[PDB]
Amino acid sequence: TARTAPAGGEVRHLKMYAEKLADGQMGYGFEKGKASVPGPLIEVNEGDTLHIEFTNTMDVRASLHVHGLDFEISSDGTAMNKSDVEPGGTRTYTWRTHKPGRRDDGTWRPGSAGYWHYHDHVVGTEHGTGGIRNGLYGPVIVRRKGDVLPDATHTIVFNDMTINNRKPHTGPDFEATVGDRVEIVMITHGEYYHTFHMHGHRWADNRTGILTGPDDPSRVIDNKITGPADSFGFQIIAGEGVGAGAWMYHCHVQSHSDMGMVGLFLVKKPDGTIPGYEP
Amino acid sequence: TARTAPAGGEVRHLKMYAEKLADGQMGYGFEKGKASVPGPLIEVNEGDTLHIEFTNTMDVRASLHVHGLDFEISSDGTAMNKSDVEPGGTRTYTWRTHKPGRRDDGTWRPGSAGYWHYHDHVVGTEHGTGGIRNGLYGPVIVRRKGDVLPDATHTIVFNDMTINNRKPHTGPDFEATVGDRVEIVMITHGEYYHTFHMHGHRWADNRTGILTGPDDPSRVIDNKITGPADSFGFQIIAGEGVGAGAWMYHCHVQSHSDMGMVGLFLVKKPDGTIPGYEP
Amino acid sequence: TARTAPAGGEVRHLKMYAEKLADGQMGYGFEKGKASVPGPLIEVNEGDTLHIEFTNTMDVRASLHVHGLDFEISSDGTAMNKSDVEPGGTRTYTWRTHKPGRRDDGTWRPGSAGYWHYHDHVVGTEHGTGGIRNGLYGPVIVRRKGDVLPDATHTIVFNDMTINNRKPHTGPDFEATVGDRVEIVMITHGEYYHTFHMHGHRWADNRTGILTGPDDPSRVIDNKITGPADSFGFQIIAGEGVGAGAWMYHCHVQSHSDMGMVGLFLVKKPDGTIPGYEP
Ligand SMILES: [Cu+2]
Ligand SMILES: [Cu+2]
Ligand SMILES: [Cu+2]
Ligand SMILES: [Cu+2]
Ligand SMILES: [Cu+2]
Ligand SMILES: [Cu+2]
Ligand SMILES: [Cu+2]
Ligand SMILES: [Cu+2]
Ligand SMILES: [Cu+2]
Ligand SMILES: [Cu+2]
Ligand SMILES: [Cu+2]
Ligand SMILES: [Cu+2]
Ligand SMILES: [O]
Ligand SMILES: [O]
Ligand SMILES: [O]
Repeated sequence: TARTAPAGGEVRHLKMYAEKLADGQMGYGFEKGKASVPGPLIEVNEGDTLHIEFTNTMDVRASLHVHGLDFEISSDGTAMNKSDVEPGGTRTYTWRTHKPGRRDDGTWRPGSAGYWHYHDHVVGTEHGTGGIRNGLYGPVIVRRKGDVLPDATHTIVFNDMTINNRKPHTGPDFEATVGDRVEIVMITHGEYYHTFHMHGHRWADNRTGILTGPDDPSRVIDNKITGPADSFGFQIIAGEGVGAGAWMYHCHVQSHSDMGMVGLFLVKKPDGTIPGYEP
Repeated sequence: TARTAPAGGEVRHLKMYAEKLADGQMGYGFEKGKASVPGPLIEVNEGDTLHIEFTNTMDVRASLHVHGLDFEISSDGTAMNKSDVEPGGTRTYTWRTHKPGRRDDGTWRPGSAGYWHYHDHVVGTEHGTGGIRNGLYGPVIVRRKGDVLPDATHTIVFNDMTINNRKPHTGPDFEATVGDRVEIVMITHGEYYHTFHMHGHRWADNRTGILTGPDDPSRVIDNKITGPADSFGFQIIAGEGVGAGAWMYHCHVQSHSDMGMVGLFLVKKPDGTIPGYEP
Repeated sequence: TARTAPAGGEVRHLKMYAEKLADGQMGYGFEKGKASVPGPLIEVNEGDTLHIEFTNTMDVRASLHVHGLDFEISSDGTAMNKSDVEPGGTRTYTWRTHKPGRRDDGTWRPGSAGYWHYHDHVVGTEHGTGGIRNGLYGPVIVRRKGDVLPDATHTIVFNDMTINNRKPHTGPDFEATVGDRVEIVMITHGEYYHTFHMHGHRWADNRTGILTGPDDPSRVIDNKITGPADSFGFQIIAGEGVGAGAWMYHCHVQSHSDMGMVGLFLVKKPDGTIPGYEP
């Protein structure tokens, strides 16, 4: 009954922009004037190739750098390799992915599938400390053939003392209906360690956050320590075994949650009601 | 020979209290005047339901909030849900648990088993920063049918710069005899990251701390980074392959151990002696 | 065709020294006057016993303490057990290791294989805060029968705000040719949490950094949070699917990389050239 990922690989083309935003932040977008923080999700299947035509519309040098995926040195997007982009410039980055498989020597090649991310490597400092602070980051998902696909995917980025660069105590909030298969991509950036926590839900601490069967010994968790550039993801069944509610998620570092690193996973009945909860 | 957990689920009733202590701290107990920090261990089998008649005996609002287990929103113990308890009041919290199994859609449902914990979510702040600092935390274990049961279970909580809210350099110490199966439940709370370390012993970094057989690829470790609200647990054979001794456990963050986050795992010969140890 | 580890255990002997260095650092060596920071790599097979004749050539007390391996209390290298070594002194430390297997009771005993380390436990403080800060640390590898052996092993230690006690922005750098099987042993020490990252390469988050086959659910990563005394290790195929290049590795905690916790993994073509780069 559950929707499943197909095999790659297709060659895919895509435009991407970096824009400085009116409030001082910086964001990526698939369309000029539609930059967001986090940047848009890129999802591919193992084997796919992605050619990203990237345009830097800003007054400063900027780049696109990615985790996990196969790229040649000319596409790591760092200053050292002159792989970043001049103001007003355009460059085509190529990301590639591969399936797992046996090497000639008999060992097993891992394969690209997982929850990754992309970000700037050049604004502010040669490690993109400025870019990253301002919002130049976004999620990437590489699916393995056979992976369980969600109804929806949300991205939660712990960037310094903010969630998704939002002001303290301003979410983001997410909504689902009891029974929705919800996917979270959880990314951390900046200076601090954090512990991501979801009330009422839990996942497996492995590649997919799901257990394929009774033989997987991965810890089942609802809390997880994370540091800069760490990424993981998982799927849950909204309100499974617990019912509808305004379920908090937050960083569990005590002063962080006290100072606003909090949001709500709003799980609704088919009638839209949530027990407790107003606003 | 090794005793294993049975199947649930029974419906179990329990009473619990929150008390302010003479010394300014706060603790939970199963009986009034027998509060402890950490609180008493709650251990159940997958499928069990637990109804906790909880009384807040303090002058401030307080709550019980649990990780991992199934509870409806009315039992999350947060202020927002009006799920906490007035001074002098009594509420019944329900914790449910479930076995893993196949969902209608063919996917695999995780199951409650693991090393979890409970704590206050309301004293001092809406995240229980005061509650937690003062001592309102305790361990929870949910067993899977077939899990290996220990001789004893000890709880070690790294709460800010303390172990079990104790003064620097005052343990706690634990005693065992060479050959004893010892379970540790290891929980972290507060502001800081820590690294838990035990001399002379090691465990698997998975759900149970134990490898089922030769196919489990989990790292075997004796050191592990933890943050606020992380919980894990494991079993070791006291002095297995290493003999009797005063084996330290400590946080390995250098200034933390220097400033007192240290205790002793006292493994004795059957005669009661420990090589190279006092007093 | 991939070279694999044999079964132990042989009884092995080894001399090791602690020396104060001209610039005020402290290091271990296998030979007096050839001390290094990190200390030299110790590699054994499961079942091997290692007798280390350790001489302290400094004016302060010092010891050798190891993680993970089997040692009796008389070889834990701590002051409390009078297991450290007086100035000019010599002591023989014994490290044993064991294969995994079935216990009498039917459970599975874990086995020593993994990425470990050794360090001083006595210089500066009873926890070796001075020793460790000055450079008294080195790696240990214990192989399981059948483990894949690399072309080379490099040791990367994040010690406080340094890599291998080096000056900010001075590497170390490592060189390989596309296709070389490169093993990293990654160790962390001191006060700080860190986040290890390699551009262009990835590994499995398990014991060996390698997936055995398609049944292993371990997250494949290129980024990893670590704390004091954490050790892990992995194997990668240099430039696998990405080609030649000056691939950065660094701590990804933004101020850390900015302030110099950066190195280069120089993957060369057979001709010696690196696209980039250049000297
Ligand atoms: Cu980088
Ligand atoms: Cu945080
Ligand atoms: Cu919670
Ligand atoms: Cu990065
Ligand atoms: Cu909470
Ligand atoms: Cu600590
Ligand atoms: Cu140790
Ligand atoms: Cu909590
Ligand atoms: Cu120690
Ligand atoms: Cu760092
Ligand atoms: Cu990177
Ligand atoms: Cu240590
Ligand atoms: O990066
Ligand atoms: O929580
Ligand atoms: O240690």
